[PDB]
Amino acid sequence: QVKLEESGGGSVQAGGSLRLICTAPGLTHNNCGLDWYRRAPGKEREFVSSISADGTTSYADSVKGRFTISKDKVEDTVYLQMNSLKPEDTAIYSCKTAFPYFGNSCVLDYWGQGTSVTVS
Amino acid sequence: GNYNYLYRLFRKSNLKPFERDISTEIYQAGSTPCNGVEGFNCYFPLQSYG
Repeated sequence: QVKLEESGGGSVQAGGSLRLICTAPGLTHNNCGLDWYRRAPGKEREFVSSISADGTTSYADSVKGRFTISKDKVEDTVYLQMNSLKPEDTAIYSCKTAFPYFGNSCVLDYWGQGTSVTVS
Repeated sequence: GNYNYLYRLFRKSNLKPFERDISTEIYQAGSTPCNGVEGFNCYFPLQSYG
């Protein structure tokens, strides 16, 4: 009863590099959209980035210019490469996807747990 | 790719001939009313072209 995953974070400074791994099991079949989110301590969950079912990508204003989201050609494991890290990036990432239920193949939306990064 | 052009893609009923409909209510998919909130069990009744 695990439907998604978030991992690939770490403890690297401002300006460091590392790769994220949002592993979607059957989103190619599901064909629903994907969003990267983050949360900061003491503040509510904030939007980060979006990728649609056709490959159109969009980035937040505080992240535009350095973040690179990309979707696999096969075996859905969507990457959010981060580069040129800044101290404002200390937060916890999370994923979101939609799955079949009642036949209609998005209705049940489901979130992963999330993985935190502390930027020095 | 131009994105202006749009079309309805989620409506609770079929169209009788020569009937226009330009309402903008989020289509409810689940059993909980949308109340103007898109997301879970709620989809926007329109979709654009690229």
